Amino acid sequence: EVGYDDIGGCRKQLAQIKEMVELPLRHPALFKAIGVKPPRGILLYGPPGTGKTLIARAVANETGAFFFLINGPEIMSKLAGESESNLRKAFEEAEKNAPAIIFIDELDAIAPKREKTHGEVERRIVSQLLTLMDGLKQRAHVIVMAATNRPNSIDPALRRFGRFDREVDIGIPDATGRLEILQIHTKNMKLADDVDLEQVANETHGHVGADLAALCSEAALQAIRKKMDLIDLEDETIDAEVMNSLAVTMDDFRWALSQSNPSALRETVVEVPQVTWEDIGGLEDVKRELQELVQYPVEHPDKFLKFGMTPSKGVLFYGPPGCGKTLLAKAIANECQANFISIKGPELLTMWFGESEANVREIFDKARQAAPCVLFFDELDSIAKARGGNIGDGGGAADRVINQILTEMDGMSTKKNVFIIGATNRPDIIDPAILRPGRLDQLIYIPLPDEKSRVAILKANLRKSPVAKDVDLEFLAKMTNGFSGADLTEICQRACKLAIRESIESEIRRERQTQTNPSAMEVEEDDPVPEIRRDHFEEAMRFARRSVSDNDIRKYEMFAQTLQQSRGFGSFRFPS
Amino acid sequence: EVGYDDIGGCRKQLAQIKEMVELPLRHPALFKAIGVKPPRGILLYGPPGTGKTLIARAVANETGAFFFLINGPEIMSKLAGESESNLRKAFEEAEKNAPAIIFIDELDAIAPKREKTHGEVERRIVSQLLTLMDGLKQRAHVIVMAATNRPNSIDPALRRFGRFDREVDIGIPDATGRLEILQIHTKNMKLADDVDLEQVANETHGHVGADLAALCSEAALQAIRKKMDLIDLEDETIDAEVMNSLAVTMDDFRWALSQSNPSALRETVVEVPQVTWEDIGGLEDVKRELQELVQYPVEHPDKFLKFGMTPSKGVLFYGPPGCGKTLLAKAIANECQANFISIKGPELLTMWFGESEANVREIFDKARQAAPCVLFFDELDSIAKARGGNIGDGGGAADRVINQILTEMDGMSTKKNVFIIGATNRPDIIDPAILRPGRLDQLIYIPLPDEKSRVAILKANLRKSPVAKDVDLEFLAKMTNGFSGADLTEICQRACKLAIRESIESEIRRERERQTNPSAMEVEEDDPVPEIRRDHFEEAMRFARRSVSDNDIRKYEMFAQTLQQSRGFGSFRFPS
Amino acid sequence: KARGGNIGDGGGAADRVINQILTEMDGMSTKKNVFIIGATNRPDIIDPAILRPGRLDQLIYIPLPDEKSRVAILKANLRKSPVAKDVDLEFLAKMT
Ligand SMILES: Cc1cc(OCc2nnc(SC3CCCC3)n2-c2cccnc2)ccc1-c1ccc(S(C)(=O)=O)cc1
Ligand SMILES: Cc1cc(OCc2nnc(SC3CCCC3)n2-c2cccnc2)ccc1-c1ccc(S(C)(=O)=O)cc1
Ligand SMILES: Cc1cc(OCc2nnc(SC3CCCC3)n2-c2cccnc2)ccc1-c1ccc(S(C)(=O)=O)cc1
Ligand SMILES: Nc1ncnc2c1ncn2[C@@H]1O[C@H](COP(=O)(O)OP(=O)(O)O)[C@@H](O)[C@H]1O
Ligand SMILES: Nc1ncnc2c1ncn2[C@@H]1O[C@H](COP(=O)(O)OP(=O)(O)O)[C@@H](O)[C@H]1O
Repeated sequence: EVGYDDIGGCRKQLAQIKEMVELPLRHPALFKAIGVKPPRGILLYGPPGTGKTLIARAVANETGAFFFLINGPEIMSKLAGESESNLRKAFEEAEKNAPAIIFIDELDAIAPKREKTHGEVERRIVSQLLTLMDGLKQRAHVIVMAATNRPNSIDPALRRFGRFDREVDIGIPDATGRLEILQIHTKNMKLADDVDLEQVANETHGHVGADLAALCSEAALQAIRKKMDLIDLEDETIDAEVMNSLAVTMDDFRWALSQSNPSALRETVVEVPQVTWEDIGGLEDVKRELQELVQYPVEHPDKFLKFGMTPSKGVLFYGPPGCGKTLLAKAIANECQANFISIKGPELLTMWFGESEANVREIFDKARQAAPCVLFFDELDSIAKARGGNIGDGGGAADRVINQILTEMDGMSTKKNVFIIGATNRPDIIDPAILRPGRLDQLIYIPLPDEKSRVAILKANLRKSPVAKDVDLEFLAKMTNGFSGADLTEICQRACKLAIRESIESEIRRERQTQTNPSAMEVEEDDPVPEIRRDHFEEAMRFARRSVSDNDIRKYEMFAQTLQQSRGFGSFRFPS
Repeated sequence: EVGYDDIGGCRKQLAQIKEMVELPLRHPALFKAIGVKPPRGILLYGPPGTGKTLIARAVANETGAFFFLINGPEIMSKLAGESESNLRKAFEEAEKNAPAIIFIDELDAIAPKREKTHGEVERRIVSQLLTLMDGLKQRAHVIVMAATNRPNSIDPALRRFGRFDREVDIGIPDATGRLEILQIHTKNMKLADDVDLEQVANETHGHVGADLAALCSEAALQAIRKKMDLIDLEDETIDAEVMNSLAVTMDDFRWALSQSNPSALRETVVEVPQVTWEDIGGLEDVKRELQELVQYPVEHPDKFLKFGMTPSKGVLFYGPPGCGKTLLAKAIANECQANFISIKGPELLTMWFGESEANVREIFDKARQAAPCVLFFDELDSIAKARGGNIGDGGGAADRVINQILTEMDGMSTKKNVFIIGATNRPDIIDPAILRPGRLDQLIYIPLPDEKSRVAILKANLRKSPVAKDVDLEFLAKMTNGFSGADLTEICQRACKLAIRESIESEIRRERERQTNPSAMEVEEDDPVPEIRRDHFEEAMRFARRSVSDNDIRKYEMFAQTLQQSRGFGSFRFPS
Repeated sequence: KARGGNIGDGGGAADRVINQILTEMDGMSTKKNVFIIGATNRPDIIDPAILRPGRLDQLIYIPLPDEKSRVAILKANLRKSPVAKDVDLEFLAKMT
């Protein structure tokens, strides 16, 4: 049957559910001699196709509890006045086979009322379901798990104490989980040796477990269409050996990925960033300060408690564009192995234009659920720029979105895990309230990368590309007196583009030469340009440009010295 | 019966449906020995009258599957409490004749609930239909195909995994498909020799298959009214030979086209542009750069992958009005043979004035479905001009529509096929965020056409018109020192207008001459002006004008040198 | 501050929230128990109607802490933290 092996994604909420349900189910007799209330209901919510029903079935099988599935529309499709009988009989039958697990798939259909509550019979169904759910006499060990797309879609009374008192957001699987899902979905098709499922997994961003299964099936169907159809040898049952002779090639998977259309790309991603400190070449003072502020409270919470100091839970990065603030935030999140949530400027601008700031509440709740997390508000000054910056609106710096963010931060800190990081290229226009204590008070300045930092940035950008050892990278980094990280990335991309164009043009001509003059003996000399050379980099650097002018760096230096530690205490000595 | 031949339009989604359904139906026994999930449901959506039901019937006939048609209002018109019986019996009967295809025409009536979900019984019908659709036990091979005007009109739960997991947008047929539809609809009327169905097809923009059939029927009725009525010889059954003696003339088709009123002209067009590089006389550097950016990633994706470089998926054309940016985008789309979607400025202004930016999401989804596609945002600076440009609003360059476009682009790139092209005549006022990496960063400048380019533009404009060889075109192009493409088009149009007026006036007088003085022998000398002559072009050029002043060209030159590649690296050499 | 402060909106100091607060205060006093305390770092921009009799009329100015006040503030902030007796707090307060 289905078990933990079938449950893919390694998303680490299956472990939480296990810890939740073993003792109530794995050790049911224990609770008989101990006075404790187990989890009467667990609300699994997330994007559709994430395997919530699969997870519930696997838990039921691995714990031995009698699994009962109450399909939402199955009862809803039944005639009014007798569907209530179906729900009551389902609970009674689950009660009989104690311990039992009752799974309500698509719970947002039985009790969708969000206090709007249209209709008459559906109100009866929701109220009777409430009576049954609250009617659990704590006898036996029936655990009621329900599936819902979002927590707010179901009736709020279902979310109350004793009905569904604890919720788990399965969420979209990540690259590691996408790879494991691909492995589980590719185990009987005799996958080819060339295909590794790693490149596909990385390119598979935005898919869900159902999406991964559909992509694998589409690749298999492409393989079946490409071969074994030309022969057209078919019978009632295709020969096992004949079908096994085919191997799903990388090309088939690539085409399937091109024909994927993932079912929820837009959904926000809660993922441990893969970026590491290696990608950023320097910022040692900044790196150490970030390590302090974030890592120290958790690695050594006892020492923070000993001195009675509450660590700051907000940091605001300020600096010129393209210097690596987003990368620095990702790296700091990676070092602590905490989930990273990034709120770019377009999202804030959308909330501001639409006059919908309640999304800030939802974003903060999501960050709270995925703890430990690093809630990063990238380019937080976007709203101020949108309203102006030199003259702007007649009013002050306060705006709806920033006010909601401040309210959530003030109401935050309770969680002890969410850490707010803010990045802004225009510190002058940022609202001052953002910098007050209890908010993003720790201001960190990210300067233009140094020569060593520039070398590291070039190496990180060119790690994947084949770069000839002849081209000296230290010389190029030193040559770039004030290039930003974005400028270095542009130079590397232009060099790669030049190399790609030259290689394409050359092999194309070489193919004409064989077509025009068919050689008697075929002897390919391989690639005329196998790796990026000095001339490519020289031509690319010919177009190198400094995006960040020295005047805006001067303004940042002004603000930095606008956070000046006075000029009279530098020699402070105690009287002794 | 009906087959692929009957299915007209050559819109290339019938091929996709075929690839979808042969093996599940053409080779049903194969899936019995192989563990794979076929397509349980396919959602065909598009404008009404596009032949979705015809396509489903043709697929059922050509694959041998038992076709079952569940009309939307047929079940909806039945009494409440027994319509559910009709749906259940339809599925059972389709189950009996495995393999079978169940077609639900007008699905937006059985399950129209978009979470508004008015009424009581319709909720029962939608829920029971959901139970049946999700109740397919993967046994047998019943495939449920449904028709709907738009994907969002049907209940979202119908769009979920396992109910309708894959969708095909049949869309409006194109000129090639309009011609093929005309051929299929004109095969038993004994079409006349003069009528070719090619001119009618080109002039038939905006019609659907039903519209084409109606136009053909109207032309046939006009032919029947013009002749065979004067004789008035009628009986119980018109003689076949007498009716065959008539031939549908071009005039009848022209009148019918005048009396067409196509049923969805406004619907957005997804069509491979017919424009070619020949229409544009030059821009060789621009042509090669566009070829690189668009064509190279697809023609040689392997070489792009080898160097680990992700090609830019956005290009922003900037230049004076009338220089051919829209034509260049169409030509680049044509070379890659990818669908072209054009979003002109009026659409953006409508979305901005109406405060409805969710249309951007719909536009991007449509572009994603029609892959490979070139999503072109023509005259993207319209919103900035509407808000000002010299002083403008108090706020910055950010606006609702551009912000939504940025959000969609940031959430884009997943598809790997949609390519965004932006054209703007006012690069100074364009939002800077549009040019950031991951957006339309590749800025391409389209200058005023050169002498050779001007010659090519004149030839393209005058290709259709009869132009006498006496009028030298190179001299005219060289004479026009700074005329834009629009100016050259205006000159050609004015010359054609002068020729048309002269021809009309002359033949009109000549007809008086034959009415005033009836000649004894009729001998028409043909047309007094059969082709455009030197004098017509001289008179037209007399009114030639330069629309684009040199000051706005100076501003464009400023911006171009405002993207200056520095002034110190031009001699960069590596140390050796 | 949100509406401005130097130029602000074209209208006066009256705003919806302050007007509602004034209406509630005018309709208050019946309870005999609720006491309204208002804190503002920009007294110049505060609406004058707030200071009329029956409203927050008793204006109290909180000045920067004195040397003794600074010593007390330092002691309160450092009460929980383990502070060595060697570090003199009065000297630090006076130094600031
Ligand atoms: C002991 C303590 C821990 C704490 O929390 C620690 C923590 N855990 N997970 C996280 S989050 C995760 C880590 C990486 C990403 C984010 N954190 C945390 C807390 C603050 C800042 N960054 C992280 C808070 C406050 C206290 C205390 C300090 C003084 C006193 S007394 C009365 O003066 O003696 C009483 C209580
Ligand atoms: C190989 C690849 C192909 C691609 O896509 C190609 C593509 N197909 N259809 C289209 S669209 C159609 C074409 C005409 C109209 C539009 N495209 C496409 C892509 C980009 C720009 N224009 C077209 C993306 C990215 C990659 C890669 C690059 C580096 C690495 S690594 C880990 O550093 O080794 C991994 C993956
Ligand atoms: C006697 C009286 C008490 C009062 O209320 C007292 C009170 N109790 N709880 C509270 S509240 C709580 C205390 C701490 C937090 C808040 N208060 C109170 C009242 C005012 C200000 N602060 C507190 C009002 C008004 C009067 C009177 C004065 C003169 C006359 S005559 C006709 O000229 O002879 C008649 C009636
Ligand atoms: N991590 C996973 N491992 C194996 N199958 C998965 C996984 N995630 C999703 N699936 C697939 O998703 C299909 C249906 O999704 P489901 O489990 O019902 O979630 P939901 O009810 O939210 O749509 C399942 O048949 C299963 O094959
Ligand atoms: N490409 C085509 N080839 C032949 N007939 C077509 C075509 N497109 C539309 N039609 C006509 O459209 C008529 C009805 O349209 P239909 O197939 O039912 O689509 P829909 O259900 O979306 O309205 C059909 O009777 C058919 O004659």
